[PDB]
Amino acid sequence: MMSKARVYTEVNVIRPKDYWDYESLIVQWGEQDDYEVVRKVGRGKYSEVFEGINVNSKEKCIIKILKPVKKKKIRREIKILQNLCGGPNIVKLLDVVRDQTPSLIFEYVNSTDFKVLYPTLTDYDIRYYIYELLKALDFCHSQGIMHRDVKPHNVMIDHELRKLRLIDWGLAEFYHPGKEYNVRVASRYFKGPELLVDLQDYDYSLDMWSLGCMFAGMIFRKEPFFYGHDNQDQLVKIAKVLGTDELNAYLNKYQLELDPQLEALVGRHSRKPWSKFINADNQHLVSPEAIDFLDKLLRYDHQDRLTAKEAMAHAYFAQVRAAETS
Repeated sequence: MMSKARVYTEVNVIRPKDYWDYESLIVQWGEQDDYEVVRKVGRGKYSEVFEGINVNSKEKCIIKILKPVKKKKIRREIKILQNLCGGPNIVKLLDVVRDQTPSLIFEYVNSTDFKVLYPTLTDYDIRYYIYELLKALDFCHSQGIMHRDVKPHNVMIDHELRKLRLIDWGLAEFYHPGKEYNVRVASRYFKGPELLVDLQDYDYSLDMWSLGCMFAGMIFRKEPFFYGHDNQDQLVKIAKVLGTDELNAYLNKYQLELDPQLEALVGRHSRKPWSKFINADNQHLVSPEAIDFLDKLLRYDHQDRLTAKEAMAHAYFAQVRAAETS
């Protein structure tokens, strides 16, 4: 029996085919002359990022110049950005222009890099920003979409405005129950066990593992938390913490077999309690509720992880939920 999402299972079934059939998307291009590059903001594997301006309004934007890319892949990101445009803490696609090739125009966000920000984040900042990120995840999941590349680099945080935006939807996909996906998604350190053991019928829960990796890195001040030197080593790094008994049960449940070369690397390991990662430098960020929350994200079995909605309801976010009401 194929694995299926515990939540939002049927969202794309009841949608018109036009909603998820991104491959048939007719892109309505603007014109490049409407937007102008000001300063380079960053480099990427698929694109170059620039801080730019709308010439016909002096309005500042982010310009993402997509490098070489297939027609199918460009339409997937554009269609998904359009489908999600307006949701909480989702980056907003303003326009799509081209010379060929393309170029995506987004709203501007004055982001601070996580390598500078996270070491200064307080216990409350972490609870606050993770909660904001969960808003984004619950929304895109409820719209039948998995992000599949959750990581600090794709979470833009304006620390003075205390805004958060989930960006780079280039690896996102539509969730269709029963579908086998590519496991070569996400970024190494944030890859869920499903991608490392070749479980292809995964779902939204993949994003919750990635979140857990981010979360562990923040509260334990350990970046990245799971530091594998390749995809096989990535599993080993996880097994040395979660332990191999839980790994074996998970493989058994989904009738998975590790190839012998990977099996030799994984070996045998006892579970390392989350408390073993507490030290003098990070102790102010760790509490019984933070550990319980993290422990419910970082499970081998994707079905056993908290959903975005369940995560928002966790006691770790009690103060943030109450402080938000007003």
